[PDB]
Amino acid sequence: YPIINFTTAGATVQSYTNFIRAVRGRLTVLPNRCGLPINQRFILVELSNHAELSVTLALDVTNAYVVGYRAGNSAYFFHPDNQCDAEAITHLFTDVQNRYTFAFGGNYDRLEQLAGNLRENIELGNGPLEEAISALYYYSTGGTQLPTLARSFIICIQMISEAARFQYIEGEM
Repeated sequence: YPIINFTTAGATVQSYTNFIRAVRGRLTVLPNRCGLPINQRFILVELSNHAELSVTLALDVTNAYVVGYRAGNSAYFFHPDNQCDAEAITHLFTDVQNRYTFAFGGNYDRLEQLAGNLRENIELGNGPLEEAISALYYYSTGGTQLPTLARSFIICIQMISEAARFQYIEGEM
């Protein structure tokens, strides 16, 4: 799948905007989602920060949302909504050693609930994203608690998935 890169290190409004434009350009918003061959159903977004840590998010081209991610030798996936997506996600990060699928989904309502007290009005920005990237990475080694992971997913989704969707829709007036 096509890979799009972005780093928070030395990030500017211009680098962030070109990044979102690249994602928007690979989208094909549709009502349903089994209507596309698995070979062109996803877009990979590799994020890296100041500590040089890197994680790769898997975005669904039909809605722009995150279905899962990779951090080193481990991959995590939100609970799939149906069978197309279930078997579809088995085609992501096939060379990774460890694979795990959460019992919960990646929708805002679930994430907000999991974020519990930890986050009441999540702050967005280059700084929060920098920290979110580290949280997602360390989750694979036991240094990230669930509420923190949830908060981090929300930051990535709002700053990437949602930003791309918004621009796509405003594009078609």
